[PDB]
Amino acid sequence: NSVLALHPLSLGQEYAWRLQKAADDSTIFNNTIGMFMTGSIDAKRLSKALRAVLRRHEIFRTGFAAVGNNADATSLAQIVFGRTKNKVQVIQVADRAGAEEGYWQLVQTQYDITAGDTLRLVDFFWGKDEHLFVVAYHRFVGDGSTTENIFVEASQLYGGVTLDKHVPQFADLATRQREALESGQMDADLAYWESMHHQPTGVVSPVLPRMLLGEDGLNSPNHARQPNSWKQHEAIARLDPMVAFRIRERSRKHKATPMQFYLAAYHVLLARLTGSSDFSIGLADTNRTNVDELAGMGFFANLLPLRFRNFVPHITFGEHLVATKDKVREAMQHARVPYGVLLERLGFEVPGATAETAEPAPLFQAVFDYKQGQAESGSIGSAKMTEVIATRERTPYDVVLEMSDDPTKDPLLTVKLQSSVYEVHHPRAFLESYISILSMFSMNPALKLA
Repeated sequence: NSVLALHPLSLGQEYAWRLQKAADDSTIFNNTIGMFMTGSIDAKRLSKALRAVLRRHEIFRTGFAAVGNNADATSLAQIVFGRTKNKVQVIQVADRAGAEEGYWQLVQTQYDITAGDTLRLVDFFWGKDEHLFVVAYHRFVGDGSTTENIFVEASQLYGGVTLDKHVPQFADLATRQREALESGQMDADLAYWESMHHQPTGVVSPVLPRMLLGEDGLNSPNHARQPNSWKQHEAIARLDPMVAFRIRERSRKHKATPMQFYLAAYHVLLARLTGSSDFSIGLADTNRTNVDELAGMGFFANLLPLRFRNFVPHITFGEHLVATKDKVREAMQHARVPYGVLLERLGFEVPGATAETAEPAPLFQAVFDYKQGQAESGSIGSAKMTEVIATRERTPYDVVLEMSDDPTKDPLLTVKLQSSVYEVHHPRAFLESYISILSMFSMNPALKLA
């Protein structure tokens, strides 16, 4: 079928392509989100809805092709096809265990991105109107907001809504961002981040120490980082609803947001466990800043590398909360820079997910990713969502805290630690310490940091 247009990779796609190239096996960069739901969904109506979502958005009918014959891989470009090459499936399984098996197969799926095979949209169904609806995506075509948008579009279409004819297409938006960089309009943002991260001429960027969790412990393991293709151990917990309540109250009274409270508390725990007084945390940000960016599909998400440097343990948590609020507000004035272009400017190498190296991530080794959506805004037909299973791509970061704060549930916390550094029980030990520290500070923000 037809090729409509060709485009360069977006800035974010381009850095992601370098990560993928450096990895032994890019299957580790698959993303797979399963939503368990209970209730009637008509297969034909759902599949028609999802087919229309595929047709609407160019990025869901995009392939990614080599430029030249022996770059070898120096350029990839987006090829926008007239019609999608992705498919929708509605699959009968025996029972929930069958559905879960299908899910974990989708986690290992081989995307043929050259051919525009970039998404899986699968409704596994069993029993009395039970479902597991899975959205799986190659890195280049999606992100958490895109997954929300798919559910919401599919729900509305299923329910007979006529979506707007106007669709903000990914390449159009990505080109505007590239032009802003080329034309010098990101230069002030770049200088902000470059100055934040500048070092004395000697001195290597400090990297986060190993956290003392520990496997018990007394007397440090202090062993070499063991190459593991960025395999992560994880643990997940729901936060007590009274702790969440106190956090909302004390955040408001400090003129801060709950996100800033969670981030501040994460920083304090990292400082405690490492003994570092100067390290950075990558703050996840959607990088969607206007109506069209919010409605669009594709890979927009970014990381903002906050440096927490001149650390003072005797200030109160309340004081630290306010200072962290100001740090985030300042960062958000300079949020448009894709972190890979900063990294390149600062001279970093692309990290490799392999069996022969396990180097810390460039610039920052901790990430914080907080989102507040309502899952139920994308409920479909008469099915109600009960539970999400999420398997996002591997990343190089030593410690990652991902949270959902759906205003109609309790906050859900996920901690991921690199297996190259940490043991199988360490994510839970960190998560327990974090919940403790949230409970203590939200009870009494006058307490000192350490």
